[PDB]
Amino acid sequence: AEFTFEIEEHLLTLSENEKGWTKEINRVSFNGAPAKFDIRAWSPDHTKMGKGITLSNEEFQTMVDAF
Amino acid sequence: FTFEIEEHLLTLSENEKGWTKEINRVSFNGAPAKFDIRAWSPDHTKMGKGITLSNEEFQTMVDAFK
Repeated sequence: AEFTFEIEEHLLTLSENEKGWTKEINRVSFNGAPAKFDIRAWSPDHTKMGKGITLSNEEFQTMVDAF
Repeated sequence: FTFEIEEHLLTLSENEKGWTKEINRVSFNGAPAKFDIRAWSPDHTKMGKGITLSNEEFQTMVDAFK
């Protein structure tokens, strides 16, 4: 379909708000591509995805070697 | 809404259209700046999809991988 996604692995929860939504760092596949680092808000059951950013392994490593 | 990039911290990549994916400190609606990762047009007058992280959220993350 116009886009598909899958949380392959959960790495870290950064926070949660009053409504149960969580901000998370996961490994997520989009449109059947190899999973990538993904930072974004998720609903309690993870069926709605909020604003966020997807990072390639190279970028993510850059960020971590950066800071 | 209003917004200002108060500090440019890092560029993660750029595309053929000249747009960049960056980590900045960005103020929204007059609020204290927060960490912000998203795609910016070349002149930074248009942004793409991204997220904003509180100071405690960004620090939570950096600790976990290093």
